[PDB]
Amino acid sequence: MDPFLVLLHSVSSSLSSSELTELKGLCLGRVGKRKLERVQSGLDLFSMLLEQNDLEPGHTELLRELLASLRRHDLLRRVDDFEA
Amino acid sequence: MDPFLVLLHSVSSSLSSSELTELKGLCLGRVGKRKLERVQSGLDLFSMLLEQNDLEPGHTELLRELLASLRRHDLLRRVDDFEA
Amino acid sequence: MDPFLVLLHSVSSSLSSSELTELKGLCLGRVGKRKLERVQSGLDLFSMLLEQNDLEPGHTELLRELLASLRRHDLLRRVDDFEA
Amino acid sequence: MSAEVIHQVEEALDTDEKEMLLFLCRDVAIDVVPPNVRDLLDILRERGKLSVGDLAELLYRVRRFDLLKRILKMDRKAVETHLLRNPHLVSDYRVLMAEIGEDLDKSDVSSLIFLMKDYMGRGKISKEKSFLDLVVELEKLNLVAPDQLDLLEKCLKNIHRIDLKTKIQKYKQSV
Amino acid sequence: MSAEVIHQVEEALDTDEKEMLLFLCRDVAIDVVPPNVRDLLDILRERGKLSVGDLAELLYRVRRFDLLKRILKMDRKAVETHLLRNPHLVSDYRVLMAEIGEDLDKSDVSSLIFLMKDYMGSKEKSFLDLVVELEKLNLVAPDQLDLLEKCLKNIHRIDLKTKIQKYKQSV
Amino acid sequence: MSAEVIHQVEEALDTDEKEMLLFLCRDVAIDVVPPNVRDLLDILRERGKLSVGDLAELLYRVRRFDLLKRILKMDRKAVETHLLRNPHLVSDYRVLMAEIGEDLDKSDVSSLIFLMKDYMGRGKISKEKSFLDLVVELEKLNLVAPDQLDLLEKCLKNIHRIDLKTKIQKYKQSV
Amino acid sequence: SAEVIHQVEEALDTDEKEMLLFLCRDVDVVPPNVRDLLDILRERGKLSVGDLAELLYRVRRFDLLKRILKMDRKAVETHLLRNPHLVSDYRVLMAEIGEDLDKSDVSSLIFLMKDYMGRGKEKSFLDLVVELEKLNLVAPDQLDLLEKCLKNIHRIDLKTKIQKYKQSV
Amino acid sequence: MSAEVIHQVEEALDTDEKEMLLFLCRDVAIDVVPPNVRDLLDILRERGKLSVGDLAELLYRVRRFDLLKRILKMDRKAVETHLLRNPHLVSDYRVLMAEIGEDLDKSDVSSLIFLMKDYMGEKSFLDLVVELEKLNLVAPDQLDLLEKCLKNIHRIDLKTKIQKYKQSVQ
Amino acid sequence: MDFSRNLYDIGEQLDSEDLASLKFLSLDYIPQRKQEPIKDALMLFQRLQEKRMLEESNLSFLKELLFRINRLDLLITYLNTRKEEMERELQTPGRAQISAYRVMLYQISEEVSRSELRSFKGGLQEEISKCKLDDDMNLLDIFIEMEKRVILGEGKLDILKRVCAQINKSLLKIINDYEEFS
Amino acid sequence: DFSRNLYDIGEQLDSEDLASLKFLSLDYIPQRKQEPIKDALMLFQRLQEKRMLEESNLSFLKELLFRINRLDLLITYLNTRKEEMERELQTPGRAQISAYRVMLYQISEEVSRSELRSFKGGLQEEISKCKLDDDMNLLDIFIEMEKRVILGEGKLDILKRVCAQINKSLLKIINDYEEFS
Amino acid sequence: MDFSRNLYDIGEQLDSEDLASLKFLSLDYIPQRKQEPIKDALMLFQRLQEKRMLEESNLSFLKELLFRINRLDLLITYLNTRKEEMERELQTPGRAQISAYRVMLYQISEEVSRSELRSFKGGLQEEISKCKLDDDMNLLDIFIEMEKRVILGEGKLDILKRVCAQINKSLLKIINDYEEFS
Repeated sequence: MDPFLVLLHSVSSSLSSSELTELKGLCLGRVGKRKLERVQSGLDLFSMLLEQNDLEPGHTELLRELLASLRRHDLLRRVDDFEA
Repeated sequence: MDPFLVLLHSVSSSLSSSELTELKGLCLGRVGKRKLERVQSGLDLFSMLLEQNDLEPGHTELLRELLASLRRHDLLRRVDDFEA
Repeated sequence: MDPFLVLLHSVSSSLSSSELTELKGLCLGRVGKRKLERVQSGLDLFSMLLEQNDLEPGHTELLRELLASLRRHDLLRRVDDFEA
Repeated sequence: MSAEVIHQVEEALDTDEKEMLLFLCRDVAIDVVPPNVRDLLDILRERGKLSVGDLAELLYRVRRFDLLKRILKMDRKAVETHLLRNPHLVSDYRVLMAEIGEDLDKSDVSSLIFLMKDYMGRGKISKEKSFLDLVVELEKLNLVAPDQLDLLEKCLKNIHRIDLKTKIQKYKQSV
Repeated sequence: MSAEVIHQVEEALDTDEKEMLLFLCRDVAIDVVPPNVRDLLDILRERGKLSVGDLAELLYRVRRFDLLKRILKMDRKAVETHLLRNPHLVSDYRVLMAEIGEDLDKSDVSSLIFLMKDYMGSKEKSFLDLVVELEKLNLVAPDQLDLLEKCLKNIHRIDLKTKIQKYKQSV
Repeated sequence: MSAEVIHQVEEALDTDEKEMLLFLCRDVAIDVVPPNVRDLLDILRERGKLSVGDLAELLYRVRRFDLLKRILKMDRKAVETHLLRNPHLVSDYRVLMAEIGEDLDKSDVSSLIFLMKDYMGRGKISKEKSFLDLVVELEKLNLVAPDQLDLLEKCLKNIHRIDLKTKIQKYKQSV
Repeated sequence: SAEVIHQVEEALDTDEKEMLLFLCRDVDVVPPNVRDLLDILRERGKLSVGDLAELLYRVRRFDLLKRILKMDRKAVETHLLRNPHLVSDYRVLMAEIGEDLDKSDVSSLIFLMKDYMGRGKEKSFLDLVVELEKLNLVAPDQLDLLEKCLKNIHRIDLKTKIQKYKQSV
Repeated sequence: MSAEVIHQVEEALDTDEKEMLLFLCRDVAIDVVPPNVRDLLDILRERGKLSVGDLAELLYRVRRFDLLKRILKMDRKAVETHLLRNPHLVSDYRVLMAEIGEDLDKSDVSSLIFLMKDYMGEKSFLDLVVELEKLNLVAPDQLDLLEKCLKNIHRIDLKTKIQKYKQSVQ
Repeated sequence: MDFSRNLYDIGEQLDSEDLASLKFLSLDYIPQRKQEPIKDALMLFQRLQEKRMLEESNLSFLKELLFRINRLDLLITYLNTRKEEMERELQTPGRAQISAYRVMLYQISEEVSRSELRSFKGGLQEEISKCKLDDDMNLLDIFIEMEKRVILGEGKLDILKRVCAQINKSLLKIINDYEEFS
Repeated sequence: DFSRNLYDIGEQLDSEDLASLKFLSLDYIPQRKQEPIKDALMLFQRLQEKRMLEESNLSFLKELLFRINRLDLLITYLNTRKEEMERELQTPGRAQISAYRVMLYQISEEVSRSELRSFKGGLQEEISKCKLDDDMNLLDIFIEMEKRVILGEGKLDILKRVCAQINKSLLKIINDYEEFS
Repeated sequence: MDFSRNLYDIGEQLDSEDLASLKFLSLDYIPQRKQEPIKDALMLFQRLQEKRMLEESNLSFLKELLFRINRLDLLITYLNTRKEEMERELQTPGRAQISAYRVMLYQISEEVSRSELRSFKGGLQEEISKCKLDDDMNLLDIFIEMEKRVILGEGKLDILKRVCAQINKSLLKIINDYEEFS
């Protein structure tokens, strides 16, 4: 979905290196360590998460949980505005 | 034709590696992963997209919005001035 | 699992630079200097400790011992609430 | 039907999609193996199973619509309607395999061939391979069939890719 | 049994499997050395050794199961049972050689030919050509295998040595 | 017409088309079979059925149009008009066989003779054969007739060549 | 001379011999072998030092001219203007065009011309010009079909060569 | 020992084996030069010079020990003893020429032909040797034209073998 | 299928650092020519399989490699062996297929900081004669380079002892423990 | 003797220089005979055939070797220096190779892989992408353009415009060659 | 059989960089036509064997080659020779098959870093005449390129000294030592 992809791009654009590292750690349970090593930005991480189908454009509960964990309510608000 | 090609080359010559990979992700839906693996230049990706005639001189709206998503003012205005 | 990881992230977030240095000095005996020279947060320190199997969600005695060594009763009661 | 159009299509095709076309045309040419695209097209023309619609369907499957506009002077709507109202030259199994192979990079086919090294040979697939070549090799040993896709689905599941498994389940539900 | 199956077999197999098929039937055709598969199959048909079961066995050794499913209208279970009960035509030595040669790559065969250049007289060839050349000089035999086993260890390849030892144990 | 033109035609024709001419002169020639074309032309001239205007048809049946302008000073229009306004010397079966033979290469005739090796004699297969020679051998046993095309059509379909099957069916429909 | 032809025939290649046969095909019986062609030419009296020198210059083997006939390219070039009787300009043009096509171009040419030509081993451009002449559509005065066929393989330089030849006459 | 033995030997031989045998049997082919290997074998058999030891010698010189074991029931040791004791059919000059031809790479023969084309005037080294012998430039006693040319192509390895043979003639 | 799945899954959890450590530890049974093309754990596993030291019926060497680089979660997760079992298995003589010299070198390398690495490189740069001026290398490469010039062997440790004594004292303690072991 | 020197010269040329020499000899060696050429020996033999490279006359070989910028073979075997080579080349009538080919080769030298891809990405109108193969050297692209009469002796506008597209340094070479007349 | 196996074992311990260094060092005795298709040390050993410089009886060239590239490990591991013996052999005149020119150039190549390499490449625009200023060229490749255009000769060392004077003076010391050697 093009709107979903552009929303994901916007979400990945607003992060920083420290938040990127924190997210990379927080996804160690699902994503393998070797694949997490090669990532350079959160956009690739989002694509890889889309790969295992645990995150899908129709249902983004994992994305909401991850964003709420990072104490970034603005991005969660953007996500739920997209949903509505 | 040739003006279209020179415009494409000019817009490709003014892109960065981060912009290159962000653009590569942003068009994940229309291009398979295998083809995107071997993409190293913006002109090659533009030609690959043109192969499916999604980007054409008669209809360049997709490229317009794709560049606008990257927040590039000068390139977008040059493209808008290309046909005029 | 996910509750264990989120608890670990939450307890690591409350750490400070001085607390991080104190924890690194205390943990210097557990692991090598090189493995402790690149760690920038207690989050990555716990990630490293998970490799040696000294820290696990089932058995967190070492974690609470280290936390009490820094005299942070809030983290002790937080982990107690998690496990009970 | 003329030789000129066949020659132009051959010389306008990149080396990457020639293998795609050869794999796609395996069903029609089941008794012989052609080395290049021109020989395959000549064999189809000789066999009488070649026409404007067949070429349009092949170019639509290979996703090179610009050549359809330039050479055959047709758009997506016309060829799609013709394919809707006519039998398909290529079965959905082959196009599904092509679409799956279109979604795997160079770092996954190596893992696939390593995983299945016990069932099949080793020294033959030691060279760099494409997913279509691996599918052909598996089909040679009669392990994957249009009605039998358990092994491929399980292998795709084992390499932490679920979306392709969902696509396989979708195709199986379709038929 | 007729020329239809022979024609389809000729037009189905590629050259890589054709070379292995030529190698496998080298010992049974003790007099003729056909360069193609058409004449080899014609000779087998004329001699009377060629049969449905024999053709299925030959295609099974080459590992082309779809041809058995399509042409001979048989599955792998039937030919497996036939091999279990009926005696084989190709010797176990030839199929063992083919299995060993299936695994070696270009670098390994290049190293092997460089090592073995002292015992013989340049070109680039597959492992099957090398073993044929060695058998010409009477250095590798169905009962003599010391040279190949010894040379396969110095190139740091021990699984093939274990395979050879297992075959020797099988006697 | 004269004896010098016969020599000129004989020296300007190669042995490759000599067999074609011999096959195309089967119905008319009934007394003996001459090994060479020169004796055949002499026999037809002696019989009186050979004329300067009729021989051009043979040229149009051998595809040697250069001699038409070089000797007969006639183009395709003149021979077409003559054929339209005069009876045909050769039956359509003979020209159809030559037309079929004109479109087959070595890889096909070899497969045909391999398939039909058992049909002919067991010891006769030693001598090298040709498609026209194979047709003559089959006609010796009368397994194929000018009005009979079922076996030939089946053999042509066996090598998966439907284009010639369509022409055979069209000729059968016409006659 | 007479025996020097032997020294010539041992110094020629198979493709060179084929080109020589195609060039001499203009002058009536076709020779199966080059030695027979030379013997026939000697018998008919057309064999001459100047004619052989012109033929060798056309086939571009100046080393044989220096060794056998003891002449250079300037002398034969001057002698050519007096009587170019052995080979016409059309045959020279055909040979020169044939000697400028690689394997891919000749393969494409035979594939394209199989549409309306007898399907019947691999042959070159010189081996196809004779068949076209037999089919009687490539004549020294008319060359439109050949030009159209040549334009389809994307070789405009040879088209300009054909145009130059047409303008020459 | 009958004609079927030599018939099977001719049938089983490879084309390169036939060419090498035809070249090697040149010394005894002074009476007539048969283009075909079977004709040469028949001529040698009818002349009485072709014995079992002769066939064993030829097979040992064409490196086909498998035929020796399978057909003549003889091994390399027996044929070596026969060669050492009984007189030799062919001179070692032909053997040295054949070995030199076998040891040369495919690319080097073209360079050798190019270098040697000035003296004379696709082609195997054996053809070059027989052509040079026809011109009577290289002979079993003079090898300067061959040794110097071999040294010229930087392949100094075969020069040692040539010098060894030259020292062996005294 | 299951064994290949287990091997692939284990190899999928190793980063560049662990890959480098694994490549260094098994230098004895893998020649440098075959070691350079190795870029991921799968090639390492294939190369080990060819020399017949890693199979579904023999997993000792893989366990030893995983234990030596201080990674035990993989041992208990996919191989189902605790620390105590592996320690007891290594206790008996002859079952260790990695020489004590190599593990001693690895343990020494694992305890050097950036400034310590710079001082180590500058201390012994005289012997290598300025060839090691690069500041982007690791200690294992320096050890390999010293091993190539046979200035640091199994029986020769004088240079290493002198340099570590100049740098610190704990490294000399480890070397003395290794020497007293033999 | 004489052939030994030619063999020595031809034994010290790599594949790239062999391709360069093959390109520099299109006028005298036809395209049909050029394909079988795979080593310098065959090219030297063909040049010997046309009687423009013999024992007495070595000017063409000297010029050809000097053109590809390799003076080592000149000084060592051919026994010549750069000064006298330039002195000879200043003669208007002794330039066997036209300045057009020299200009094309010099322009080919001054292009990198990224610049090569940029060139290949702006010519889809005339040359098919399949024939480009995305890895052909610039000499092959130049000969392909020459075959289709795109880059001609008097037709330099397309080359000039693509030059102005990519780099202005090569425009200096192009315009000085044009002003050479 | 043992000699060939020993040569193969020696060749299996050399990576790509060492093979390139050996190719540069042995450039004089093999033409470039037979040197370019060399993809492994085995082909180089075969080429040397053909030209009668390496054999079972004569090993004086292989030992010198291995000693020149500081591969002292393989000398004592397989060929059973010590560093001092090789040094004394090279001290005796008449047994140095490799001229001091090539070894001096290789020693210069050994003492240049990446930034120094790029500076050296950029400092030679006049001599290279804008032929190839790409950063992927090795220092040995640049030496070969300069040698082709007889810019840098056996006694024509002016350009090399002039360029090297900008970067460092130790390389000038090496060049002066080589000059004093003659």
